Amino acid sequence: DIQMTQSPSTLSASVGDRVTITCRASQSISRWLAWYQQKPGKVPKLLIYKASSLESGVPSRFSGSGSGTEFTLTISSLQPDDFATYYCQQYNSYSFGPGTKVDIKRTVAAPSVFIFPPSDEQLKSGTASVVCLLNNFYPREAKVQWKVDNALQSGNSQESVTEQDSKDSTYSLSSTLTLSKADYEKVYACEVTHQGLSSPVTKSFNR
Amino acid sequence: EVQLVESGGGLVQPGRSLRLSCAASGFTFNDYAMHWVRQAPGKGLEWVSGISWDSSSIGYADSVKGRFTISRDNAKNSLYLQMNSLRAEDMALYYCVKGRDYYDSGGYFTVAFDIWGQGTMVTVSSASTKGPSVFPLAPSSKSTSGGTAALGCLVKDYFPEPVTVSWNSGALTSGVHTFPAVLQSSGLYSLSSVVTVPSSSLGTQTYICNVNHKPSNTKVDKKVEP
Repeated sequence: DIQMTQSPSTLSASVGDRVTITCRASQSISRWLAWYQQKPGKVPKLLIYKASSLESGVPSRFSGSGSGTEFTLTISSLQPDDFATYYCQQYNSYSFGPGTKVDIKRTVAAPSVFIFPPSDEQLKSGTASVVCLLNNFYPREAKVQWKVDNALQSGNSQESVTEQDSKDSTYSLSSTLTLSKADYEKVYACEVTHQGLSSPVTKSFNR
Repeated sequence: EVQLVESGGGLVQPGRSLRLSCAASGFTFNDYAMHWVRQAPGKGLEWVSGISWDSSSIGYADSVKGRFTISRDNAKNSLYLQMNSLRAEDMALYYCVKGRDYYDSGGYFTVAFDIWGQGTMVTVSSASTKGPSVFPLAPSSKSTSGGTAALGCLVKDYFPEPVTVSWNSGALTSGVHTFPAVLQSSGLYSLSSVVTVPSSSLGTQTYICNVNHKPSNTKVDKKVEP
């Protein structure tokens, strides 16, 4: 079969930068290449067909080139809403490349840290969930530890992160500490580290 | 308007079968090759199968050959995928996709793969369908910063995906972060959806989360308060 490859596999870049994404075919496919944009949670959208024809109503900052074996997609001036995974596809036997995930670079922004204890309603059925929320930070890298009556936790917390916000290019993050009602009758603290905080920060509550 | 409406996705035991369907409208269905494409959680797009306008040629990816059967009914403007002997690798979102026009060989006035269906989820598992529990994330001194408070809903212990969440029936979009679901060791999914709003609005506004888990026929509204 025809194998499609892409490089780099991820890249971060500032608003206004020129970005160049490369796609490669294992053998010659002439100009039979398409490029797709996929935003998380949405269906893929055709941007370029026949290597360089812009699909209708796609902004003019997108362009494609190449014929044969090596191909590029160029975003001439990157915008906050261009955050996505970009896939090439050979247009003869329909096979896709593995995608390039584009992230928007912006100024460092420390998270706002909020904490929520279990609801009364939940407690009633013998399980307790403590949720810590890091809101509207950049970059994506962060550290959240759980302490209970000062005792540091392990294995009993899961994290989730949103996609980049399409206006302000920030991330948010939930960490959820799971414990039984039993164990929870025993000061609960979420401790956060991040490039935007001069030193770590701790949100906590009692009981 | 040109559309592809999918159905038939759901939960099925490993080794068992499901039929996907896709109803076309707004274009001359008879004139177009048609395709299926899938995407496994957090992974890339994979072409699955295609079929010519008159069904005289059919193609499959190597990973599905012998287990999947594509077909169409032009009189009903419908495209189907019969999936048998389902396994882990087939767990994915499945897209109905519009191909090349029979008349436009060179695509001088037509472009292939321009119109996609919304997607339909296939889950391959012996585990049970289970509705979520919906718990409030109440705004407090410890979820406030200057002129903003954060509140939300915890949507816990459902299978399979998906679940949807809105706030005040779509009338509140700004400041909403609905987190991607994570799989808990127990084998059930859970997520939170939060929203930040003016702290002074806590007195004037009502904040309700609308949770819908179609696989289990569960709709829940939870009002959340200080």
